[PDB]
Amino acid sequence: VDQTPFEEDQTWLLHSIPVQQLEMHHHEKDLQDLPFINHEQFPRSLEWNAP
Amino acid sequence: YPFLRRPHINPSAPYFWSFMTAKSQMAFLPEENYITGDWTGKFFVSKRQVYTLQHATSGAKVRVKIFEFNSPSRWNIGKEMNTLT
Amino acid sequence: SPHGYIRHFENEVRDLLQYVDGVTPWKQAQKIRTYWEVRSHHPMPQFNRPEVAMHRNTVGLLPAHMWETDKKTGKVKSVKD
Amino acid sequence: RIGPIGLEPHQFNVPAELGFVEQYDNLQYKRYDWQGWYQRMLDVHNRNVSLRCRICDLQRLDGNGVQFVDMQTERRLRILAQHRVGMGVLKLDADKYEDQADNVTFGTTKLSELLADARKAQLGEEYWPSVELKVRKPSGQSKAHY
Amino acid sequence: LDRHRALADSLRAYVEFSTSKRVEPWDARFKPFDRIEKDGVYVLMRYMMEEKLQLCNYHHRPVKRLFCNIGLMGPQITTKARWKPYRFATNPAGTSKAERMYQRDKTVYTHGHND
Amino acid sequence: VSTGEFDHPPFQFRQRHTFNTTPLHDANRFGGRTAYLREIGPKKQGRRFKKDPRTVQFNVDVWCAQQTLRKRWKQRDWEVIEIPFRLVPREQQRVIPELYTDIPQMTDPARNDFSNIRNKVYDREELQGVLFPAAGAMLYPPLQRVDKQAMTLDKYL
Amino acid sequence: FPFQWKTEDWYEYEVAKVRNRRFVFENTEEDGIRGSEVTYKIVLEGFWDHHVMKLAEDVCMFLKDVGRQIVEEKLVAVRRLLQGGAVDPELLAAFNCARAGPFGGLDEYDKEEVANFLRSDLRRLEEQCLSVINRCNVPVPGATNIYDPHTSWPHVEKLEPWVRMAEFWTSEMSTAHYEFRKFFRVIICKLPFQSTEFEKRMYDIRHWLHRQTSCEFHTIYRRNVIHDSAVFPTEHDPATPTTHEHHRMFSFALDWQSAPVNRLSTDTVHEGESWDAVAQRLGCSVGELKDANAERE
Amino acid sequence: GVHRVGYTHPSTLPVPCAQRWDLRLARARIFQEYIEEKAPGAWQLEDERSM
Amino acid sequence: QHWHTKRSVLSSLTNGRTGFIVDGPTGCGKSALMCQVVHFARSRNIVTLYVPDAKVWTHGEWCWPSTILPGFFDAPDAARSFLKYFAVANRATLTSWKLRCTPKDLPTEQGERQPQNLYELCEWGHRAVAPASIDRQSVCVKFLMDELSEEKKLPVVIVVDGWNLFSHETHFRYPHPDFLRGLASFNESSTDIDLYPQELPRIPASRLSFVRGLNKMILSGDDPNKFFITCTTRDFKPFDGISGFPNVE
Amino acid sequence: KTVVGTHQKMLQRKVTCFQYNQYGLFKTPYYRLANVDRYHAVQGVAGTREWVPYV
Amino acid sequence: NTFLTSSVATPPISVIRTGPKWWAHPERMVRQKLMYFTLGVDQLPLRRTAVIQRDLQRFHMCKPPPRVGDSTGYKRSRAAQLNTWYRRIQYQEYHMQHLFTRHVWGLLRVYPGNTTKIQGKADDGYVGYDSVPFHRYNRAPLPFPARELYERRK
RNA sequence: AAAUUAUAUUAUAUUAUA
Ligand SMILES: Nc1nc2c(ncn2[C@@H]2O[C@H](COP(=O)(O)OP(=O)(O)OP(=O)(O)O)[C@@H](O)[C@H]2O)c(=O)[nH]1
Ligand SMILES: [Mg+2]
Repeated sequence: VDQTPFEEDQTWLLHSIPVQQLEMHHHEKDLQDLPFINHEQFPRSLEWNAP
Repeated sequence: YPFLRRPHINPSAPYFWSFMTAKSQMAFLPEENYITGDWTGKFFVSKRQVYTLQHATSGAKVRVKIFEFNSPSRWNIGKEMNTLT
Repeated sequence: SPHGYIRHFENEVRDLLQYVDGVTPWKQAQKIRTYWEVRSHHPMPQFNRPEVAMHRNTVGLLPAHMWETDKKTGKVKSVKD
Repeated sequence: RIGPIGLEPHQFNVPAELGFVEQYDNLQYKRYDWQGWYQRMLDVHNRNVSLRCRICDLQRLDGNGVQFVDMQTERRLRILAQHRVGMGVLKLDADKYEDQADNVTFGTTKLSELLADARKAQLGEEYWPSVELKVRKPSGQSKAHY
Repeated sequence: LDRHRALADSLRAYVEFSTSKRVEPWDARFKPFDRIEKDGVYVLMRYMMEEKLQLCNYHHRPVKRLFCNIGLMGPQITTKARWKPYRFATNPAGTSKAERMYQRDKTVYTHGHND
Repeated sequence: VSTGEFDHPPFQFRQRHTFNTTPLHDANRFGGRTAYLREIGPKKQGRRFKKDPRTVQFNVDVWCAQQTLRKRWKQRDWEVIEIPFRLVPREQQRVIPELYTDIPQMTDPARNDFSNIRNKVYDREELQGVLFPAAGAMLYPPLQRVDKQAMTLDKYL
Repeated sequence: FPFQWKTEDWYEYEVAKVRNRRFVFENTEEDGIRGSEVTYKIVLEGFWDHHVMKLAEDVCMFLKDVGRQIVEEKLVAVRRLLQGGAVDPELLAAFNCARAGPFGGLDEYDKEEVANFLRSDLRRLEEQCLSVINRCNVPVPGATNIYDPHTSWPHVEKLEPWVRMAEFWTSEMSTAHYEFRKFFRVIICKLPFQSTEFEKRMYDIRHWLHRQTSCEFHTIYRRNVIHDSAVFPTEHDPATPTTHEHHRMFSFALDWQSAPVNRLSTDTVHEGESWDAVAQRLGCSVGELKDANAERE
Repeated sequence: GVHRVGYTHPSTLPVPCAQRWDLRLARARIFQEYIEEKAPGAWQLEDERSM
Repeated sequence: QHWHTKRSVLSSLTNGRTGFIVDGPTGCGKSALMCQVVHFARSRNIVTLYVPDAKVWTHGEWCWPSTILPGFFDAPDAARSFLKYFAVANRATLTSWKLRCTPKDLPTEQGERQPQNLYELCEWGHRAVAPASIDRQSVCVKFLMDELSEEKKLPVVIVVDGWNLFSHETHFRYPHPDFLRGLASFNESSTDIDLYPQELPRIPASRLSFVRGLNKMILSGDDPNKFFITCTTRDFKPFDGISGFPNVE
Repeated sequence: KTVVGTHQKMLQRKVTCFQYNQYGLFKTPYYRLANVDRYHAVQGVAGTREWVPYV
Repeated sequence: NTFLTSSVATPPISVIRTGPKWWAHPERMVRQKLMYFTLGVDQLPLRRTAVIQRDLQRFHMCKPPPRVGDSTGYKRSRAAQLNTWYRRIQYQEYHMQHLFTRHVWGLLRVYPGNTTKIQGKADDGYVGYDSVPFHRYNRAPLPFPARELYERRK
């Protein structure tokens, strides 16, 4: 039993969905600390295409 | 300063089990509520040990870094030592 | 040697689970309890949170015999040990 | 062109590309007592092996005379490899092991497993993948009879 | 000795808050709730949603969820009609005063969840 | 192109309900979804997240994604039925690539049908022989299509 | 004209163009500068943009004279292979390997047809070795454009520099903005054959590079892959199918074996079994069973 | 709305064809894909800042 | 206006259909042409049905189930306004409209006359005290659509602004069955109407008694008398791939 | 599919007993002591202008 | 109206000093014209305000030339005479907007913000659901629920 | 007594009293 994505605004609003409270996490962007302590191991170019 | 990254880290009735406590009840007690290995005895226990039934039942010594818990009761059972002080 | 994510460690997870089941007795693993198993000894272990189902809290949920209340104000005036 | 060649009728020859990175330092980490772990870091960071194959190269005749990848085989390969197929080229980036030899072994194994799963469309029509049609709701002319 | 009875008193105040009846959380000034009690929404609350509103004790979240699930006047009701604020819908049934928001006991620590 | 609000207003002095100025947490903003994040007064874990910019920006991004999802799903007058390859019409007898795999494929450039196959929607009344072989009673009526060559009011007759 | 489109097609175009960035087949069997057999990319990095630009003139002139000498060594061999040669019996056995051909049954190629398939491939080597040699004789120092693939071999392709700025105090007084930066030129060498003599000469560029200027190497070569239909067979679905419960968390280690599955290549003959009865039980032909067991009569 | 997700075997259809769920199961067998049971169908939210 | 003489001409005009539907982009002369043809029809003394906005029926304030039609629904306020305004528009011909299939034992308060005309029927319907008008409009719309379907000699032009809202689902949804089932308490009754919202299947327009009578006149071929000169509306909100929140000012 | 029910709960209790028995297991997050300078003794804060991430 | 909070009053010179930002914003001035056009009312002080600020924004980037000196104060006083003339027409439209909007809000059964007067319904400043429990300047306690300025049946 | 240097914009503050 599953639910479809809603079509009205009041069902999205009144649904008990918690908000973000603590620090958010990403599974690959947690080695890099924050966008201000964006860590780079090697100085490869941002347009570097892997062969 | 970044959000909630300070290295040096309250009564509430509807948020009793959910404020400065574990999110789920399925999870087990932390590491300080159990004996890891061979110990000579600790001078004080950590602040994250959950007050269990045997804390108020036996009552040998409760030393929290100080703090002396000599008044045992059952309203503290299920809660860590942070909100008890 | 695998590298990166834990999904690439197939044999290492198997060897770790086999070693953990090998060294650990069951008479030690009985003593570890969950949070609700400790909270069951509290006089009021269960109540609804005010986010979803706050109206479903009933008057039978209180441990009213474990305290002494005031008759005029209605507040709790004493607690039982 | 290196690689083994299969002459048995149960061995198909796939001409495929392999992309990989070689990197050796020559300025500061050329030699000293750090040189070992820095070279290992450069090698394990360059552990990616990109194995690429055109689907048009897979549409040849096998050793038994039947075509290797037909239309329904191509559809099942496109559905089983969703984002790994792009612009008519099946590409697999093997990053699992630290060495590139074990990575190209794992990539060859995964390519053969994907090909063996996609070849099931030649067994029958019950392995042909279903076409997903966006069938409309009943129209207003049909809803007028409600 | 005082913290245990204070926590017990706060939990008792929270449960008696959860039990007692509230005022109507909708604003009677804004449409569709502005209409007379003999026509419109107050008809449909009288014959279909009467026991459902009487059982939930007129808290704003179950009343708004029952108005969402009743379907015969959504989805425009919970968005277009203005509702009373969170501290104003907190007030108990039959208040008829704005001082009653500040008349309640503040010694408990229910975070605004007492009568 | 859309002219709705996406970003959150920044943090500054406490605004007042004046001309060209709304308070930072108002019930008019974001459908009142700032009611979760507001403080009515003019515990640190419940007070610090209401003032963080990344937290409130992530929350309004989630709410705008919910609005985009409900408006994309309210557009749907169809549903996806898994139909076998034999009974499908001639435009779908080809190798259809996955989403974001190839160039957006035209339907039929030879038959002068230049449109995306992924946006094609087929009528239910034309597939009753495929979707309903077990009924045999023609559950949906045939679609009446107008005669384009008939002299009607549109052609001054 | 003018360009007006649906927004859903524009949303689908812009995601498909970025996800298919490196979905490219470099070594294709084709004409000039697009088509090749191996592709070498030498990514040079240095601290100054004129340092990498002057290095990319030093390496491209080096790989032009070396690469012309190697392709001339291959062109002098291809023109001997086109004058005449004897067909390899292992090459002839590779064409007559399939059971059924395109025309039904065994397609028996003779030494005329197999040498015809070898001649038509060596004619492509001459048209592709002359394409590299003619582009190695063009860049005179009077008129040199090493950034164009139609003009010079090898050509240099631009790459975006890596730039990373730092925001730090100069004291709470002021903020300084200094940026680390290094610049990149890549060199694309497309050869229509695999040469280890060139790969050896390409790897030793690292020993005479410029000051504080390093490099990394990319190699995209063609390699034959065998899909064995006996190690990885195409079989029916099982009677009891798999469900989502076989794909739980930690079902990658406790539910599934690694590919491939071990299938037994040895069996034991039972009591009343014959040559036609074992082959029925193993699902093979009787003559195919005796060929695997030619020791036992 | 709230519904139960259906499955039709190819032996039940008048014309048999490979479904998409067993193709998903085959893809999860090949690439060792974790299938989350408690993933709700209503929560399909794209990262619209990037997409 | 004289259809029985030019019946083959009107059949050739509509290509045998019951009427015309006018479509185009938004902001064209659709509703303006609907008011123009209502002017043309009522200036020539023809009985004219005018729904000036279909979004008061389908996208209305509230939905109520039909009193005498099982499984059908009603928009009560739009029906009261329609039964008022159509009666005061066509009083000239509705007073001469004799009731053919109408019961004469209608519920009637003290001092009120039983309706003998169709104008008297709509005056019985819309002129009432709340909440008796809520069921009086249902009975009046049912018997008005019944009385319309029997007249085969008087031409009745029916003009609807926004027929595309009468051809798909009205924005009301069906109520949750726990509302009608009955509850003792909320804690142990296996229900979630107070905990979580959910979207039930949406009510189509054919389940409204007004559009039921309209589709009954449309689909049944025994009515060569009703000319449906209607149009569509494209008044909907824009959506171009993304959507933030609408600024309220 | 192989390990379900009591075997899974017993295995979770046994791995919890194994996890708690490791004296000195590094469970500290990385950002708590990622602001250590090597040339001088001044302590900065990661996330502010008192620290640069590359050098 | 959905803005029911307590508000802060502003002097009319600070409103018109915003210019093209809020006061003579072209989207706002258009929907003020639709209010007057609906009532069958000529938009003459609004058209007077738009024609002034259309030309005022046209030269607002030019620098004024330095005046070397005049014997009498006549060209300086004429430039100040037209300057205070333009403020008084914009003061009239500032009153004409607040006059008609409070008159339309009494017709559409629209409840205004806190301490806002509607001439037909609430002669005093209407207050509903304020943070202060009493009336801020009438010194009267507020009842629960809020005061209804209109009848019930919509 | 002129030329204008003038920034200008809007908001906040305290043991009410614990
Ligand atoms: N007087 C008059 N006005 C017209 C005429 N044609 C168009 N208009 C104007 O065009 C505008 C559009 O009128 P509508 O018919 O309601 O627009 P629409 O095509 O229905 O647009 P949607 O409601 O979104 O479907 C009206 O406001 C009229 O002012 C006409 O023939 N006569
Ligand atoms: Mg219109």
